[PDB]
Amino acid sequence: STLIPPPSKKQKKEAQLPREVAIIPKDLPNVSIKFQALDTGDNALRVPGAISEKQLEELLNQLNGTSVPYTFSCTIKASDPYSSLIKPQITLLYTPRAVFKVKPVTRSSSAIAGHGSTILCSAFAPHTSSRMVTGAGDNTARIWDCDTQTPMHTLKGHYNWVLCVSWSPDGEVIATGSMDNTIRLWDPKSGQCLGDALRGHSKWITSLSWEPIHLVKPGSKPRLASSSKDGTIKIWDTVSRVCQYTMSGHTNSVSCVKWGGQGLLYSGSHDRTVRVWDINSQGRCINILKSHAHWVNHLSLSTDYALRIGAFDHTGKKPSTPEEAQKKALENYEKICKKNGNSEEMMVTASDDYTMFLWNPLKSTKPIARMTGHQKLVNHVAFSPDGRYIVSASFDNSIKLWDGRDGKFISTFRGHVASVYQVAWSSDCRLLVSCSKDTTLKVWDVRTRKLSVDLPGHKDEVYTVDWSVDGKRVCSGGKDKMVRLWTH
Amino acid sequence: MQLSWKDIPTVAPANDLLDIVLNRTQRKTPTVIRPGFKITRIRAFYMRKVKYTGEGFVEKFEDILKGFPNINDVHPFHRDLMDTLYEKNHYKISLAAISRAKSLVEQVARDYVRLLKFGQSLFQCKQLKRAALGRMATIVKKLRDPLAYLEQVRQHIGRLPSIDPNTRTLLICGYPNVGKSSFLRCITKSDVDVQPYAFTTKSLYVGHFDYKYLRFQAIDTPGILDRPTEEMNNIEMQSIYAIAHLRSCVLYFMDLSEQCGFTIEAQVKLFHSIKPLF
Amino acid sequence: VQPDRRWFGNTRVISQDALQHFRSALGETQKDTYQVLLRRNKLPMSLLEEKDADESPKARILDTESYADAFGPKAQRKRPRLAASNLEDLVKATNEDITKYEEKQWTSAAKEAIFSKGQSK
Amino acid sequence: PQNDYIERHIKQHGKRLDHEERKRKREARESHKISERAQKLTGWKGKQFAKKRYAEKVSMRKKIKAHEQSKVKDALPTYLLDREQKFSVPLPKVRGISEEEMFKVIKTGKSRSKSWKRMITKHTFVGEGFTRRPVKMERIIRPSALRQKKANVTHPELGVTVFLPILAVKKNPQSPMYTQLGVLTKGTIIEVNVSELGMVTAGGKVVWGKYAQVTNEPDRDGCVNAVLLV
RNA sequence: AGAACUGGCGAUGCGGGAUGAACCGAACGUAGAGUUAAGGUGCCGGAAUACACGCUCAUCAGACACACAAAAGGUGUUAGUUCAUCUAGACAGCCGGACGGUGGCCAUGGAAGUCGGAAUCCGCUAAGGAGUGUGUAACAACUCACCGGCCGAAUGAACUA
RNA sequence: GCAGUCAAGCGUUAGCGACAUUGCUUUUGAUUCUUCGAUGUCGGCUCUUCCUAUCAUACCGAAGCAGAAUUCGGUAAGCGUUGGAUUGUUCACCCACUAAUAGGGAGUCUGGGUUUAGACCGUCGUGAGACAGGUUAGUUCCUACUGAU
Ligand SMILES: [Mg+2]
Repeated sequence: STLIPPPSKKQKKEAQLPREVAIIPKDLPNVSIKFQALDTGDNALRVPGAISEKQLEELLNQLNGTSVPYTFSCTIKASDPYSSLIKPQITLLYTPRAVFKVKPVTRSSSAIAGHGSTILCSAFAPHTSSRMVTGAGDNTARIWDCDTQTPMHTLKGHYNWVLCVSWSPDGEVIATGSMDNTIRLWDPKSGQCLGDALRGHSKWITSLSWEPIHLVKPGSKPRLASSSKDGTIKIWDTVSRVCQYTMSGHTNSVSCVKWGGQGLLYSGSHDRTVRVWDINSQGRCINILKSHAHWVNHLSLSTDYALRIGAFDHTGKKPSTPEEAQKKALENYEKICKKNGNSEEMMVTASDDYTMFLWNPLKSTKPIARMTGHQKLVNHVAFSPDGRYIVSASFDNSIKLWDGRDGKFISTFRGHVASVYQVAWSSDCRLLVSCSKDTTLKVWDVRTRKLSVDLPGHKDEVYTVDWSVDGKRVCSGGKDKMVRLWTH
Repeated sequence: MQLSWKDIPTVAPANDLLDIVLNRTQRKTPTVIRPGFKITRIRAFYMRKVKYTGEGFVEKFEDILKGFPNINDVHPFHRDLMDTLYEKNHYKISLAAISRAKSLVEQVARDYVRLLKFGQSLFQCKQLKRAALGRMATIVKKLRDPLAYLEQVRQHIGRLPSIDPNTRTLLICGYPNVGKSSFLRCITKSDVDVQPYAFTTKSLYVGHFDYKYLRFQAIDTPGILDRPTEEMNNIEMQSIYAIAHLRSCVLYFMDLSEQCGFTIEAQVKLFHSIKPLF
Repeated sequence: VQPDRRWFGNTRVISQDALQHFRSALGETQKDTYQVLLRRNKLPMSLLEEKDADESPKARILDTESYADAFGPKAQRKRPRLAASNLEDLVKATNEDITKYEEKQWTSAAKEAIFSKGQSK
Repeated sequence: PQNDYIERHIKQHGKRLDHEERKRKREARESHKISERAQKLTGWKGKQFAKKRYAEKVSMRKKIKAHEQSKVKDALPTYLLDREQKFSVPLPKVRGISEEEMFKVIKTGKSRSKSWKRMITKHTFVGEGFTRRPVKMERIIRPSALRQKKANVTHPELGVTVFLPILAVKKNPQSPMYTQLGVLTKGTIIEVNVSELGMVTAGGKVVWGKYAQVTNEPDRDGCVNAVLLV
């Protein structure tokens, strides 16, 4: 056990001597200050003293007649995010705080002796985090009651590995793509395959993309899009299980596909090509992007997170009728999508060649920015739920953060010692949890880009992790054949 | 150099080259050593053999590197032609890999020579020499694919045309099967196939003819199809690059007849869109 | 060698918290000529090193296309990749490349043997 | 110059009359020539010919087996697929290197009668703290050429070898005075900077150093090989 | 490396082993007769260029302290084991069929089977490969995988000495 | 080499193991400016003799060999394989010309040096004394061949 060099006699003498105090009640300095919304709104000039931050925050409330708390920052070289006011004209800025705060996950929990196989995938349910499902090498998928940390009915029916599993955004039907050729449907309480499995696929399923609720009309169930090594994406009707059309534009395996809020299915493929297929176009490609040196390994969008919740916000209150649920999904999608006034769902594509590309599929095919600061392939790239921050995981043992819109580099984490696998985003964007080839789980504080806490315990090869929608609990899984839960 | 670098020594594949080097080392060096010989003499013999093998490998690699046309900065037209023909990036990467292998061989030979001068028993020196040879073979072993690709491109590069764009030239271009190949054959004392299909002269054949007591060279190319500047083949890319880089006007041909069954509107639109080349 | 709870046992484990302090010290450490080192501490410099020097070297193009497919009888490169999207920009690129190229555009007694240094082992 | 036209010329003159017949006759005679050479190609050549023939036969057998099998007819995440992959020491009772010429004697002085000098002819690692003393004190001499700092390390897991700096030597059997001397002496257990692998023990305390045993003989080889004791 | 144990030289003549201080035999006085161990019986070299069953072509075979470059390889030879073909015509030799959807699907100026690649179907039979090769811009042109017309009695494949 | 992988065959018949095979094995012809304690007498002149694992000449052969010219497998020792250069060691590198200026053993006039000459500088020791270096001084017809009576 290495020891940090102990403080010398000089350090002891310095520590023994008292120093300044933080009461700061007297002689508050006054300097001119300006207010300007972080995104677009430029403005409320004042020259106040070194007053408490709460007073400054409440000052802007009456200006806009909102009563809502707003996150505050200034000088956006300085990069400054009484203590802040004593550093020196400071140009202050504001943005919504999203008062709902997800408490940091620090405490571990006992393991569950469920399916005896390496874990492959896992995802939290949108309606409530109390239920969770994990995929593993075993052909059978199992749901878990997070409250009691116990398994649920076993999804018997598959004869090969369940590559991908995830709840539908409405939570009505779970999809569990099988390795061999098929995807099966399981409602939360069926305990058995719901009808005949979706078959007729030449190769294994790579990823699944549910139809967003905000686009789903009342009554009709959401469509289920699938991707596979065959290089084609089939659109499946959850009710009739029939395929309306299949697109084979991709000449190689489709790495992943995301059902955008505008009805466009942004997908990447091993052919180093990105094709924006759209359901509304009767299964036709509207535009094609080709800028990656290597193939595309992952895809993500700013509004993708809002799709997976299916109007089930952090409160977890289930809607009454499909129409009001769709309306609440649409309003939330507009809120997240219309961050910069207009609805613009930014897209980012992960390139294995130590590079990532920022894309705006709704506009010209010229890339917005070429995010390129990694040393190894970026395994996973995901937009922040807020949308202003972008993070990526790579095999180079580091996690890099980038600006959501301008592409400017922000910071890089180096806590992980081995290859970093997929990561998860907190419901409030305040904390990011990442898992790596190393047998450790870590969470990073976005507020200052510092290591918050370490969560070891897994035997080895923690392949994937997810964050609950409400943020109460965080699940994990790895090759140890043991599911472990984490909570504040 | 320029103008038909065919003089490259057409290196044999990796296995053949390694076998040749080993045979040369065995033949050009003494073989019969005995334990009773003085340790100094045995060590000197082993060091001499190792140094000879290393020097042979280094000389081979250096000759291979030098013989190549030095694509970098050679010429924009020649650079683009080579990039189209052999995918410049791959060729540069293969040459860099060869240079790295040569450097590794040099380092291994130096390290083994430094270590070899301390072994006491004859068996120790023999084992050190065997390890050095195995290291050299392993370094050479991974070079099979780049060496084969370089041999293929050399077989193709040697027969490539040789013309200087800076000189006075006039070229012939147009739609394929317009009779352009026949026009090239007739205008200059050159032999080219005149078969009636749209890819008769796949390669950029060079023709030479004299007028006004001055030599005037010419080139050939099948031309360009619709080709909206997104989907172009290597042959058509070579023609586009040649037209862009080359000197004074290239003759644009048009088959105003039933043959070349593209509407004359398409022929007009082709040159209208290619206008920036003018 | 005797079996025991010895080697196959952990002996060099570093502390997780100390890594951040070591990284900060390495980033902030500075020295002058008047300051000299006597004992360089043994620490995992590999983890501390490799700071945010974002350069992202060139892609591994060979992985997408092998040497054999690039050229040869089994060619799989009928069309160039990343070629110019338009003729005008290609013409401009060729023009400026040509201009740059134009911008770039028996022997005396050999060396004396006295220069045997700093050769001469 | 003049690209692949040679094919054109062949097409315009068409496979000279005797060429096809001569080629067929040579191909027919190939088996007889190979059989005759099986008796020719004497010492230093017959061995190579036999090795090549054996390799060709093995390749043919393996290709025939593959064709016959074809004629009949560890789960990983979605992102790792399509990508490249009782405490006794592994080598107990190592060879008993004796106290012998390995301590090579170097004759000192103009008149070689008071050598008193011993030289270690075995690979040794020292590091930064070598600091050669005055020449008069060189009772034991470890040559620089025979000093190695990075030794190959491997484990029966993923078969990945990575060169890592040598940290120290803890226990050399057979008179561990060699341990005090830092000699490799295959069979020794040495510490290696395993920070590259980044394996983490229970409790979140990442490990970056483990003791490994030298597998190969650095005396008879220019490389050092060791296996992690995990 | 080391232990106990047996024999010879040590201290040793004699026949043979070209010769070898460690090999085979062998109980050392002077002579004669006859029989042998070891080596042999073409000459030096005293004894059959004796009988009988087979092998050995060797560019320096073979007669070599038997020790290892020694594992296979030879369309080199002699002899043997197992599995199938069979007069419901044994192997090999001359002649024809080798189809139809089809020019499969995606890659696309050309991949009609033989530059890329997933399975390789069904209809069809004595039999047909979305193809084994030779060669073509594109089929096209020719062969066998497999079958039949003539033959005409044993044949093919893997191993052992 | 280590640790595997496929497994022609042998297996107590669970293990071995021929050939292949993965990780050590600055991807942009960048420059590492690297050349790391050889304790030993050998080194270089001329001429002859022997081998081929042969550089030229000679023989023929396989090549994107169209020629010039070039890459290489094999037969072949018949005849050739030259000249300057360092020393602040020449355990070796440079370039005149040729078609090439091939690699060794069988040691055999000349120069370093292998040894007591005499001395010196520094090392080491209370000193004789000898060196981690080093310089100066040096001395070592018997038989067989070629001609003749
Ligand atoms: Mg034509």
